[PDB]
Amino acid sequence: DIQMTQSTSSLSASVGDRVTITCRASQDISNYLSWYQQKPGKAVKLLIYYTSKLHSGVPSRFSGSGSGTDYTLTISSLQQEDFATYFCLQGKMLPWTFGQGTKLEIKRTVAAPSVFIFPPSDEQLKSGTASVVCLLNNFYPREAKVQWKVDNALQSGNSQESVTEQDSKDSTYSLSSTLTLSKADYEKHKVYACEVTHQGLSSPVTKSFNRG
Amino acid sequence: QVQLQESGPGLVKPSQTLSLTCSFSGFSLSTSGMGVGWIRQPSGKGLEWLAHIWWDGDESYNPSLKSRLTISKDTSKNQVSLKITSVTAADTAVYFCARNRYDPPWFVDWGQGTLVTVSSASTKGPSVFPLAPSSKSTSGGTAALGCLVKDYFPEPVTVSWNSGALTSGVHTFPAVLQSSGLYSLSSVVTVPSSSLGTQTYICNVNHKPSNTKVDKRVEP
Repeated sequence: DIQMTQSTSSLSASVGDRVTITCRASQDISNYLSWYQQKPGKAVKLLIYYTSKLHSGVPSRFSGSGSGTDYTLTISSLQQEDFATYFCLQGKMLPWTFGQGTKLEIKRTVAAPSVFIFPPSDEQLKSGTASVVCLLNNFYPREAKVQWKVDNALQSGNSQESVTEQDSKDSTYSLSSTLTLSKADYEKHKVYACEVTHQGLSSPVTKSFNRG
Repeated sequence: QVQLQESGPGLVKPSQTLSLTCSFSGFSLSTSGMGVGWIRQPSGKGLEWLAHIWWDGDESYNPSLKSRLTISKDTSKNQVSLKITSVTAADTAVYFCARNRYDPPWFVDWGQGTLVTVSSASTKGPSVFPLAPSSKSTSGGTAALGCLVKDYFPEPVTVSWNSGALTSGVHTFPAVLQSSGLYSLSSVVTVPSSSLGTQTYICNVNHKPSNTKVDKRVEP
């Protein structure tokens, strides 16, 4: 059974950078190796086959090298559309096996998020539940801190976060945070605030609303 | 030119048999050297090869799924099927089909995949609520609005804006599993504040597993 390994789990690289992604086989695979690109929400694409042969329609910046056990996928000058998870596959012996994948992120300039707060809709309140939504729009890097404050009291355990995959157009991320509490608990308080901490902000930004 | 599309039941109970189909065009599986394979990907994990079938009917299987896989083909219907017996939560994944010509396989074309959730939990449609744009978002700037798609099972839910006419500035967030065992997600869009206003914004929600459809008008 041939074991395939990719030493880099994930990395960030700037547009124009030379990117090297390695693959190691547990035994000689006699150049029977192919490289695949998995972009978020898109079908997997073949880039390179038989170690170095370029698949039709793939740009020349993608190249493959190697022999025996050690193989490398090179991106000569990284483009913003190149963010994806890259997988190697051996075809030397059954069962066919893949490397664990290398997730490549586009490193771009720091961008502060645009913050928006959404009160629970009147339609939702009619069901005994209240969801307060905080949106962090188009920011970089991915790391962001969201703190929920209810009547100046910091909340814990009653919120859930979701982050989008890197944006194809501007290389940013977006974040949605939902504060969950009963309608009875929602009517007890007045001030609902979302506090955002991010590298792009000189000081944390707070977005709030008054229930009435 | 070549197109491949996977189809499945979406939700299967533990111990039952999972049936998957790969429907294709642009090539024939009767062409000498042709083959079709099945690959799966559990959430946040890598790719795992499952099975393969050649034009001559020769079958190949991954021994990690020992005695549970059956790959078959119907060349006259341009279809390849995969049957997985005695499924468990460990079989919850996106299932992909891919094609190749000659040995070893260079998987030249792949389908978009089909999500399979292995659970005893019942199907439930979501409630859809508007995320109304604020009275003071940015006067003569940018305003944000959206829809909350709450309390559904299983994944996925389809979300579009103005029947696909609005794509720019849209962010449909990956679903979060709540403590109730039901999913919840938000889909947002940033638009100019001057159009709030004069342009209609409708989120089109379609939860195919339950056939629950909701189109919500989002107004200030």
